[PDB]
Amino acid sequence: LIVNVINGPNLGRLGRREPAVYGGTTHDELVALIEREAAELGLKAVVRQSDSEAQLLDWIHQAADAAEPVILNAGGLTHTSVALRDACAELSAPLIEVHISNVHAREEFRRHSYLSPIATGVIVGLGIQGYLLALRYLAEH
Amino acid sequence: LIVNVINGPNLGRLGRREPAVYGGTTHDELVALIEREAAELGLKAVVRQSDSEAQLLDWIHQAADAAEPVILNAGGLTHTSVALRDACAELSAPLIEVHISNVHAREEFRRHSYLSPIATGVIVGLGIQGYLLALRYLAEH
Amino acid sequence: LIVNVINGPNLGRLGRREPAVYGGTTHDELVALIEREAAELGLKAVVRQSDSEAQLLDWIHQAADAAEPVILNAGGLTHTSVALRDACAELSAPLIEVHISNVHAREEFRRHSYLSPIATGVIVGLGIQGYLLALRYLAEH
Amino acid sequence: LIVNVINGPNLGRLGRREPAVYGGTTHDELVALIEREAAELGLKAVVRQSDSEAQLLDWIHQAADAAEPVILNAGGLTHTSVALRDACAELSAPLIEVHISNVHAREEFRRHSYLSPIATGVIVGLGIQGYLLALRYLAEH
Amino acid sequence: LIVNVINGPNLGRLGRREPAVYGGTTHDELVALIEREAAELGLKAVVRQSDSEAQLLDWIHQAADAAEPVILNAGGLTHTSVALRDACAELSAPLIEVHISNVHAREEFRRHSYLSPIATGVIVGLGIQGYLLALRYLAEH
Amino acid sequence: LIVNVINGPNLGRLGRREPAVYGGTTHDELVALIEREAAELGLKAVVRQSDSEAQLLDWIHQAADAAEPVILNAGGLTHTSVALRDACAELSAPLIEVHISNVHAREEFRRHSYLSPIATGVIVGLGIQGYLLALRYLAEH
Amino acid sequence: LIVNVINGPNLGRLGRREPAVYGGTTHDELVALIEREAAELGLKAVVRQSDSEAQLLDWIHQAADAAEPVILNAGGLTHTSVALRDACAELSAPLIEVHISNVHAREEFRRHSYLSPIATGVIVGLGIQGYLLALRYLAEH
Amino acid sequence: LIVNVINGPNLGRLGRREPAVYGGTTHDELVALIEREAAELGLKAVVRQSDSEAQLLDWIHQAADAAEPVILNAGGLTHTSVALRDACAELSAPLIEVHISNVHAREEFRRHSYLSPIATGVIVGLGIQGYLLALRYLAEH
Amino acid sequence: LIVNVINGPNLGRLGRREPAVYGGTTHDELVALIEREAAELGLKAVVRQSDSEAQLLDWIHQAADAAEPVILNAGGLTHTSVALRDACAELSAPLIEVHISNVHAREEFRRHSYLSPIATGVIVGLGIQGYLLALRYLAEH
Amino acid sequence: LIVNVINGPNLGRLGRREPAVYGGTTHDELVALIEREAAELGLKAVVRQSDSEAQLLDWIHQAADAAEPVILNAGGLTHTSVALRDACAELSAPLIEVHISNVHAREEFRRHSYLSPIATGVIVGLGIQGYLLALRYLAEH
Amino acid sequence: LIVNVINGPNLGRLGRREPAVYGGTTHDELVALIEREAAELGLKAVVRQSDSEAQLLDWIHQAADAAEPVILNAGGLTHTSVALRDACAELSAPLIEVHISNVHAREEFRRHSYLSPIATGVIVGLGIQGYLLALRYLAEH
Amino acid sequence: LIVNVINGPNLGRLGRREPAVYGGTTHDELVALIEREAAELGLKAVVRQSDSEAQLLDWIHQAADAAEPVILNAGGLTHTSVALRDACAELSAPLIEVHISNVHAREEFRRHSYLSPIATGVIVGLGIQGYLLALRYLAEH
Ligand SMILES: O=C(c1ccccc1)c1cccc(C2=C[C@@](O)(C(=O)O)C[C@@H](O)[C@@H]2O)c1
Ligand SMILES: O=C(c1ccccc1)c1cccc(C2=C[C@@](O)(C(=O)O)C[C@@H](O)[C@@H]2O)c1
Ligand SMILES: O=C(c1ccccc1)c1cccc(C2=C[C@@](O)(C(=O)O)C[C@@H](O)[C@@H]2O)c1
Ligand SMILES: O=C(c1ccccc1)c1cccc(C2=C[C@@](O)(C(=O)O)C[C@@H](O)[C@@H]2O)c1
Ligand SMILES: O=C(c1ccccc1)c1cccc(C2=C[C@@](O)(C(=O)O)C[C@@H](O)[C@@H]2O)c1
Ligand SMILES: O=C(c1ccccc1)c1cccc(C2=C[C@@](O)(C(=O)O)C[C@@H](O)[C@@H]2O)c1
Ligand SMILES: O=C(c1ccccc1)c1cccc(C2=C[C@@](O)(C(=O)O)C[C@@H](O)[C@@H]2O)c1
Ligand SMILES: O=C(c1ccccc1)c1cccc(C2=C[C@@](O)(C(=O)O)C[C@@H](O)[C@@H]2O)c1
Ligand SMILES: O=C(c1ccccc1)c1cccc(C2=C[C@@](O)(C(=O)O)C[C@@H](O)[C@@H]2O)c1
Ligand SMILES: O=C(c1ccccc1)c1cccc(C2=C[C@@](O)(C(=O)O)C[C@@H](O)[C@@H]2O)c1
Ligand SMILES: O=C(c1ccccc1)c1cccc(C2=C[C@@](O)(C(=O)O)C[C@@H](O)[C@@H]2O)c1
Ligand SMILES: O=C(c1ccccc1)c1cccc(C2=C[C@@](O)(C(=O)O)C[C@@H](O)[C@@H]2O)c1
Repeated sequence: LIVNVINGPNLGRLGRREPAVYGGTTHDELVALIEREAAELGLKAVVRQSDSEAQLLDWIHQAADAAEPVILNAGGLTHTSVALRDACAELSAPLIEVHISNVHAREEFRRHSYLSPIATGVIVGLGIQGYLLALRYLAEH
Repeated sequence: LIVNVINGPNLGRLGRREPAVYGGTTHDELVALIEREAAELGLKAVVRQSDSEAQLLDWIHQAADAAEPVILNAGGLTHTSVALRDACAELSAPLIEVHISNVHAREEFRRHSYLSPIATGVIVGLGIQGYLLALRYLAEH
Repeated sequence: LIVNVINGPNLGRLGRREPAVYGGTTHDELVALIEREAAELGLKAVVRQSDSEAQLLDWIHQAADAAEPVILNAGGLTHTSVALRDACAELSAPLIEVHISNVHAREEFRRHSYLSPIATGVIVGLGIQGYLLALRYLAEH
Repeated sequence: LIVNVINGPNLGRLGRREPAVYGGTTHDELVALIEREAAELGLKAVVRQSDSEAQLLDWIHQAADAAEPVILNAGGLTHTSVALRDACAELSAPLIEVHISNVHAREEFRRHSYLSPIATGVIVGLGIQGYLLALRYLAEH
Repeated sequence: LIVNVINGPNLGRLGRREPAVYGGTTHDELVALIEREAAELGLKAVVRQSDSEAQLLDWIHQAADAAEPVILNAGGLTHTSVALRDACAELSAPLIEVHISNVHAREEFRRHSYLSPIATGVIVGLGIQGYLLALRYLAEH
Repeated sequence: LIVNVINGPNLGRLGRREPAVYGGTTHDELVALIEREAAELGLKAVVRQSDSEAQLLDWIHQAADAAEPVILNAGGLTHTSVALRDACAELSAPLIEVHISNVHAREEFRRHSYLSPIATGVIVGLGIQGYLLALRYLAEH
Repeated sequence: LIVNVINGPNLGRLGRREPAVYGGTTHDELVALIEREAAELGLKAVVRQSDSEAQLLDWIHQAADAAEPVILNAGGLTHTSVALRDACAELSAPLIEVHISNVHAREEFRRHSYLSPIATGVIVGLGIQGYLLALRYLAEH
Repeated sequence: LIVNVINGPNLGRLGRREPAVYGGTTHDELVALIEREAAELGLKAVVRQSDSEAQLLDWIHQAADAAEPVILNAGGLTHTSVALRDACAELSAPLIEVHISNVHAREEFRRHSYLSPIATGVIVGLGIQGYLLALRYLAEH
Repeated sequence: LIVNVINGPNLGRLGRREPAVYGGTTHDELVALIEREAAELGLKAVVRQSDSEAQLLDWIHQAADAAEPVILNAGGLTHTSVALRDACAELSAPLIEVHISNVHAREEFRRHSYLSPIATGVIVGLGIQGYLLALRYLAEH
Repeated sequence: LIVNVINGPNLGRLGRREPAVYGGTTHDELVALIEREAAELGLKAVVRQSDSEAQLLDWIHQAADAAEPVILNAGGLTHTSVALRDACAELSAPLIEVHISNVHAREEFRRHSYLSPIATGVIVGLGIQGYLLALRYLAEH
Repeated sequence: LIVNVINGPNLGRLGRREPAVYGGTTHDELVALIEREAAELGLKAVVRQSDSEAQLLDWIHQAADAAEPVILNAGGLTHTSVALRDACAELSAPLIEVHISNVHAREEFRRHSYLSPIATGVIVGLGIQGYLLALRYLAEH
Repeated sequence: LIVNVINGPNLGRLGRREPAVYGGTTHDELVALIEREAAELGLKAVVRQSDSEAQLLDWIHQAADAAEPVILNAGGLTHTSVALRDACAELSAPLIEVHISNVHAREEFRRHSYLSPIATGVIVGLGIQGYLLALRYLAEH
């Protein structure tokens, strides 16, 4: 049983340079945390990241064809992309929206999300652990 | 530590209506799962519901005093009450807002929350499990 | 059959202050008028008023359980309470929204109603007689 | 002892189409149903329908001129016409706005009425019986 | 079968603007062009124009009753009339909204339309040919 | 040297109600005052009234054709009719929006005009005399 | 009987750049024009211009003290100054708002006036002749 | 000469957290401070607080029945409660709304008050003293 | 201690007009009443009024150099001036906003103030005693 | 000769998911279909699809360079890309905006398009035939 | 060639408070620097500052008669004055808008400018040197 | 010092069309100009362009890692991309925003920037030379 964890724009740079606001864990450390929780829960996590929206669409397309669940942090594209939402509307397995930071306590534009109205649910502001809590939801389907 | 699980108005009527949106689990059955799960997490859950504001604020006053964390599902009051936001403002230990349903997939009015801005984080649309996923978060702050 | 007539905040003060707007009948005389009209229609009208939200939710709960009709005039809460709206969402029998003043003739905030969209119907500004017309609609289903 | 009942655009076609919205009754069937109830109340009821605004304003002037109460379902014009409002603001006797369907639970544009702030009162969503209920209000004024 | 082409207020005046917007063909030319083209697709086109909404409702009501397709250019009514839309909604064959100008390059008020949501489709900005294309669409039912 | 004075809906009933806002002059009196004034300015006025949009459409269409100027008091169609604006937009000769009451000092809805932006100029709040002040402007031009 | 005619900021510089929009007439010429015209109406116009809001309010104070009428073209202040509105609100004789150009067919912001709800009437888009028309209104009271 | 000092939700906890924005003073210190000034000014001060909208409404009812004036700091309910407002509207002696914090310097939502438009006057951001400054006002009616 | 009392545009007219709104006290009498109270509270009050924004700024700059407190009634400029706002933001000593009238019971636009979010606090609607209440607060810093 | 057909995000997966909207033809089959119709019109269609914004931009550049007309269905990019619109504005030959679904009959955000204001025309909701009607318009203009 | 540098309100207090974004130079030294660079650029720069709106518009008038160009930091009046905006619209020579601080990273109300839409361009956030870079643009014409 | 000059989508087409809202110069020439100018300043300019959001993010990433400043003209992305802004918030050297045309004199949507709130400063409407003024500022640090 495969779960896709896809991260969009700028999340390769986690831990790097600044914040504070996202944690000091790096993308590589997070990939490794996700795989460890995955195994504990008896699932295979496939974790990916890109700064390219097209690449992101391809990734969601394969999840849709594979009937596979998706934990998604679209990053910036969350509040901006209809193309990405239109792709997610094709998933028939669950979709969990994830935000590292509590997006409801920041700039007002971070409060809109094309993803929320079609996701199974959303997790916001629980640190990197949010990913791990999502996985565990998926583990109970 | 102790953790207070506070349920807002109507939530006493759980799983008698619209099993599709709010679950088939009754309120008692919920007290059950949360308590057990908190035991497994090595915490002690105190799980209470009320149809009344004063009551709610009072319970939140106590958690403040005790410097204990709160999982809050405030029901309809999530969307209307500054009194409750202000009581939750006192808390020095983490606050986690929960909603069984995906509020972003429903009436527009349900997408404004007074708590999201001052909560540590927010779990929406993952059903009943959302309470337990809040617990696991708290188990390591 | 039983027909609940539920009056929300301040409506107990019915009679003192500003007739013209909400007419010269006291609350006690209103109860009398209602039960009378109901009797001549074939119904038993239980008539109740409360300044307390929790109280009003409880009575809706009871009506919901019992599957009886409800005629509601929530006063202030019409414009502000989501908790109350949801409690009425439980009801499987008709729910008539009633206001004595024409709320469309007055301040802007009185023109918004959280109950209107889930009501079977709405009667506004036809004085205390607005209640009696609701009874009559119910007598014929 | 005369009451006027005026239906606007499209109400010629009382279904014809649809169900829980609008009648299963026809316009003729309504005219006669009104006159029955009217007669029963000791009132001559004058029921008229037009798809012409111009023609509706003219009926309204005559009611204005004779100081007779008016029951008005302006259909689409409710939400749109200032001219129809201006004509009605001339009525010295009572004006009751009736909508068959519950307009507050439909598209957003239906939730506005140029008539409501100047009507005596407003009945919404009680079906065809809403005309009859407006008749006995006037029976008492 | 038969196609109804319906033209609203001011469309009689086609040919007194010149220039961009509406073009130099006139309404008589238009009926001839539409009639030739249609019988060349093997349909018969009944093309009608009126400055009066009540007249336009009537002709819709007819199509509703006879179950014919309507190609509609509502002129200024497009932006203002709940009445027209409600009439159009009754139609059971295709309904195609047509605008000669690009209503999207013009005044903001012209950007809005009560017809679009309930139509099969909308052709805009393609000049006169727009009518002819909508016929061709109708040629494949 | 013809001037067209066109009076939209409800203006046929001037005189009786609200003489402190529209004057206590009837329409028949307004006709005489205008004619007598255009006479003395050496113009000929044609003063027409109608409650029908289609009828007004026609009268505007006619001045468009005769290149004759229009003083228009569209009454309630001022705030609602694009069809009306679009017909006036065809005039080559001057067009003057007239309003007897100070619309800016009244309901919010009365403050928007579809005519002002395409008009030569606009007179508001100067009573019946605003009609005659518009004649004087056109005489000087 | 003295009429006051106050011109706000930039109007000192009429004549140079435009018309249409503003005059080809200079402020000096306009003073003479008004003066000649008032004289053959039986009025003495006093005509003043100033870029200083202080200066302008002092003049409005003078006419409030003398109970004299005021024709006002306030320039940019028309859309911005509460201080100018409030000075004018003290006036017991009429106040006519005059704009040379049609403020309704230019930038959105020019369509809003702090002065209009408190004027007797407004005259817009009749060029300089707007001044003389206003005096004529005053001649009749 | 009795003056009622009524405090709303959470205000019982004054002085224990964020002492920089609300009192450094406790609720008891505040009752002491007020009765001292009440006495000093020749009044009686009755100071009650509550977390319950219903209890508060009850007290406004009492003052209203006794034509005693009210100083209200409704806290959270200031922004949310139409109920509370409607009860206050009933008072015949002065209503002075008080806030300890400067509500105009904080979250946007704190800048709406249902009480303000019905109050005699409002004191804000002057600390605990504001109550005492309100008393002196009442001592002069 | 010097306390500066600054009154803005149109304040030179207090007590000739709207005596229910702003009171029957003249500005001279207001000066003498403020000064008097100043002595009672052991301070000097320098009270000045100007219709001129520049003059008002120059005064506020001076209070800032001198590091003296300000009780400001800016009249009109309260809702419109960023210049004034920016001058008051330089005050190192307290700043109290005073309005005579209750600005929240009046026009919509009298609810906005550039001052309030930078004032120490605000007193509204308490009539002339409002300046004196501000004085007393200042007598404790 | 050369007409360009460009399809945006996700339209590679055409025919596959919601046939009732979108249709049952795959992309490959659309290409064939459009090349066929173009040949009968004496045209040559080049039909291209791509999830990448920059790729789509590159293609628009090429037709601008080549003065070729463009028929563009951008999917999600329709409502979000200024970049795409700006590319399209460079074009000198006609631009035709096509949407297979009626975009006015779904979520609100699908009702805004950055392309419509700069397009020659727009066809929406006429299924896959929209591409073909767009071709024929181009063959005639 | 001559160049006009015009500082509006509060700008005579440069260098007092604070650091950013104003930041450190007094207006005296500011004048000295500008004239320096200007000479180096081989220009003649006249640097004037005023708190008076009226005074400001005077200088703008002079510059327009001279056909000199203008660097303008209007301070508060950028956000509020249509008068200032209208006087700048007669400059035949270029008009550069300068802000010392970044208006976009500050309060919402600082983000609107009556000036921007009619300026040649706009320099923001680059501190005191922004004046300096604006000279350079003018240097190159 | 290295300074990165980053151009967004379509800027490759610079100077080829709509000269000069943007173009006289081409993109190649601009690189020439930026470089010569930079060298004369003792700076090294690296100038780069892309129509790809991801490709622009990547170059922003390289500037953050190298603590080099960025001059950015983001094209259409300026108004729409949160990914780009979030990437620019990592930067530790100055970020200057540059637009060739006056964005505030054009379509309403171009008056919005995700980049401005976080940029050191913004230069708009000074044509190509704005890049050169941004170089000069940086040379000052
Ligand atoms: O803004 C940065 C940044 C981080 C470190 C240093 C400098 C800037 C950044 C990077 C990646 C993702 C995200 C983002 C991540 C989120 O999706 C999240 O909270 O998980 C919220 C979303 O709105 C935002 O674009 C932000
Ligand atoms: O509206 C009902 C209802 C219940 C049973 C049958 C029919 C309606 C209801 C009841 C309790 C809580 C809640 C609510 C619970 C939520 O907090 C949630 O999804 O957990 C979302 C919140 O918006 C809502 O008031 C809703
Ligand atoms: O506001 C008063 C009041 C009483 C006495 C004197 C002055 C005002 C009051 C009291 C009870 C119910 C209600 C109300 C009742 C209504 O539901 C109604 O019309 O029945 C309309 C609703 O908007 C309002 O809150 C108002
Ligand atoms: O939509 C139709 C229709 C129904 C069957 C056949 C053809 C059209 C229709 C007709 C008359 C009135 C009305 C309408 C009537 C209402 O005034 C009403 O509820 O009575 C609400 C109002 O918003 C709507 O325009 C609708
Ligand atoms: O404004 C005129 C006019 C006519 C003849 C000469 C000069 C102007 C006019 C006439 C008919 C329809 C229309 C109109 C036609 C449209 O339906 C259309 O684009 O076909 C769009 C709509 O917004 C407008 O009312 C305009
Ligand atoms: O609303 C009435 C009415 C008349 C008498 C008694 C009661 C109401 C009415 C009648 C004719 C024209 C008008 C109107 C007249 C105006 O055009 C005008 O002031 O001339 C302003 C316009 O907004 C309104 O439709 C109103
Ligand atoms: O903006 C200019 C200008 C003049 C010549 C060349 C370029 C600009 C200007 C000057 C005087 C008065 C006025 C003004 C005068 C008006 O009051 C008017 O139309 O009378 C309308 C009002 O919105 C505007 O501020 C504008
Ligand atoms: O939010 C708190 C709090 C207390 C302690 C620690 C942290 C927050 C709180 C408590 C009582 C009243 C109030 C409030 C009281 C106010 O009425 C006031 O300033 O007096 C303004 C109003 O907007 C707010 O709800 C706030
Ligand atoms: O409009 C007059 C007036 C004066 C004397 C007689 C009649 C009217 C006026 C004068 C000074 C201040 C103010 C004003 C005073 C306020 O500052 C206030 O309520 O004190 C509110 C503010 O919005 C308004 O501009 C009004
Ligand atoms: O949203 C989906 C989807 C389809 C089936 C199943 C799940 C999602 C999707 C896919 C491709 C294009 C398009 C779209 C295509 C349209 O351009 C169109 O109607 O052609 C309208 C436009 O707003 C939308 O983005 C949507
Ligand atoms: O607000 C002050 C101040 C000075 C000291 C202490 C506190 C505030 C101030 C002074 C001069 C100009 C300016 C201003 C000038 C600006 O144009 C600018 O950035 O140059 C931005 C503009 O919005 C603001 O009004 C502000
Ligand atoms: O629209 C075109 C175009 C290109 C070539 C020929 C004709 C038009 C275009 C191209 C590049 C950048 C830009 C743009 C450039 C700006 O960033 C700018 O002025 O620097 C303003 C911004 O809003 C717009 O996206 C526009």
